[PDB]
Amino acid sequence: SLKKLDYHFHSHFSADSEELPRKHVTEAIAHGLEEICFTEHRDFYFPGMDFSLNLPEYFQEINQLQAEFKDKIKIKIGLEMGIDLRFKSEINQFIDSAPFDFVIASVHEIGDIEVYDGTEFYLQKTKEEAQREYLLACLDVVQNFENYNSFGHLDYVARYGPYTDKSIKFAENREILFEILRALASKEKALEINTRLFDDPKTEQFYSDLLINFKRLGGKFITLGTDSHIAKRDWLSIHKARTLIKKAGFHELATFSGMKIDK
Ligand SMILES: [Zn+2]
Ligand SMILES: [Zn+2]
Ligand SMILES: [Zn+2]
Repeated sequence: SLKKLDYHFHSHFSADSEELPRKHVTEAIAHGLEEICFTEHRDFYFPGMDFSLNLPEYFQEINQLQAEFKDKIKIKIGLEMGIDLRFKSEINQFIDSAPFDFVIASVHEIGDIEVYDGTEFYLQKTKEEAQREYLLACLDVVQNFENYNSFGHLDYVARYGPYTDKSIKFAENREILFEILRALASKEKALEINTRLFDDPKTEQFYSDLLINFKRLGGKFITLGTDSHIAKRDWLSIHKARTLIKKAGFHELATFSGMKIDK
């Protein structure tokens, strides 16, 4: 069976969450999770809003929780790193500055335009064009950046936009997704299954296709996370994602210590 875990979530150390770190831990324990990894935001030069991370306070707090809850759950100290290749040196210096257990590489902005509801990003742009641009940026990251463990939310672009149906389809993006998935597999990176939109069957379909094609292209490593910014989680969405990962033929989820996969 897949280990019960959450490898993508945010607490008050992230600029867009107010959650108490301890509440994530107690919720995790209450739902039988064996392991969790905090993955707070750092995004360099993010447009319109600071996404900085106080490393001394973050590490001190999670280290305290690790000790407090040692007998009950395994806690890892990770990072969701927004990638922009213009800032590669700053990004690598940041990752290498503290003993992170796990790093997610994510695309949150492209060309100083945030990928979010209401921004320039979706304005006078078809959904298909927004998807094309988003995935091109993801490929750019996978081809040119190495200092991470798992690739975050490939469906991020489907969270937003003026469209009534914001869903992303694998087939409409096949060529670029094959390139991304083949490169992740070749470089021994994990694919994140992100449950944020899993209450929508169209999200399940997209990730089903991602999983099947990743495996066909040599993919081995899968991480699972909620992107929850509060402790209270949608547990049905987590169950759906786990069921899907199993159906696709993956028998384990990847966990990391000091940015090295646990074996
Ligand atoms: Zn956030
Ligand atoms: Zn993200
Ligand atoms: Zn996140």
